[PDB]
Amino acid sequence: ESRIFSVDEYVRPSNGEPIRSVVLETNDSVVVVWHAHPGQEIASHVHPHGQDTWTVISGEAEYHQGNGIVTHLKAGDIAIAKPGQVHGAMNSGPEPFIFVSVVAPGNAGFALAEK
Amino acid sequence: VNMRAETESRIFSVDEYVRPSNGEPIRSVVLETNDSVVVVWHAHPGQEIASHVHPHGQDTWTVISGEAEYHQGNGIVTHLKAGDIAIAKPGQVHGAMNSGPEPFIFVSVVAPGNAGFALAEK
Repeated sequence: ESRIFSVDEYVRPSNGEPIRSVVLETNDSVVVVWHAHPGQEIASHVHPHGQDTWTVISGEAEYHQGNGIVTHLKAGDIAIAKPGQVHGAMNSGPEPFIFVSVVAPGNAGFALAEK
Repeated sequence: VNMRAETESRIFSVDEYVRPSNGEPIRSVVLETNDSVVVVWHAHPGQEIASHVHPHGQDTWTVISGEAEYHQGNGIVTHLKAGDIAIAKPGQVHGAMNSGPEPFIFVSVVAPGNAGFALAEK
């Protein structure tokens, strides 16, 4: 029914590894809300056959691009991983790091990877 | 400051792609690939994103700033605010009007990247 989803309703804060909170999954995209507490890492991974587009809602973090590459993200940034590109994050900031991930296509596979 | 080859040029600041206009909102493209087209949209109060349908694509909006009336087709309107996600699946009419006061700014991800559209109110 609903076509609108509020991020604050969908964040799933975790003591352990951040929770992959799925808003809506379809054949065309997987839409997920991620939340990292200060000091929490979003484990690096790759979609061998899809794109992952992050839109940052709040906070500031380190974006892990693979091969030790670290770039800084803040609220209002878009971070894109094309097929095969490693992506992850470390919330090195004092506020929560919250973003929306749109993976396309909706069946893009997944592997863990190294920051 | 830092600059990388296009492959590893992967962070885009919404503010750098915002294109305010006093006429029809501007489709400011961040990146177009086979897998998605990523666009930054901006509407002033009272401005509209025309209602349309992608027969074979999903359009996922993430709202950065402001509030809007999200049109779902047929005069059906729901309320969008900053931090909300709006999703049109294939064959779902979607459009918006900035109901104010702030600029209404969102990131649209259309998938697949080549999904066509048609203007439609229902």
